Amino acid sequence: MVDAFLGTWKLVDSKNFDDYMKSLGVGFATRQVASMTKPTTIIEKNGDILTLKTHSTFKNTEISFKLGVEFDETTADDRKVKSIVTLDGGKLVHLQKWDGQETTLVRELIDGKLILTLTHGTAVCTRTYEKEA
Ligand SMILES: CCCCCC/C=C/CCCCCCCCCC(=O)O
Repeated sequence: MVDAFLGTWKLVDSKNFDDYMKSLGVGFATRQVASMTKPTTIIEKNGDILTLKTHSTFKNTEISFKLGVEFDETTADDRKVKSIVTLDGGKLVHLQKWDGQETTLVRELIDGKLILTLTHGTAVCTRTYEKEA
């Protein structure tokens, strides 16, 4: 049941995103621009196929996936990963695997805000998105 996540969301807070990017090996110039970027995330469904768009003035991505079915993904920072997205404890959990590394991108709804928690290595980044009408 992912319906409450659907819609258009805009970034309104970010904590520790530089640490997360640095942990992934993102270069300093990309981190600089990324630290000042406010993406718009659009989450749509057609049956159990979700499409998650992330749009910004810097990088854009789009993925489509069936919940619970692995898919290939090429991330905004150009990692080629094996991914799966599932609903777990009411949270939309996106796991990426590559070269034996793992990162999770976890989305949950708290007081009407979408909280995205990004974990890689020890780095834990929390980004907050609010719904656009
Ligand atoms: C498409 C926009 C990507 C996030 C902002 C620009 C950063 C680019 C390089 C680092 C990418 C790291 C993995 C993706 C993080 C997504 C964050 C988010 O959706 O808020």
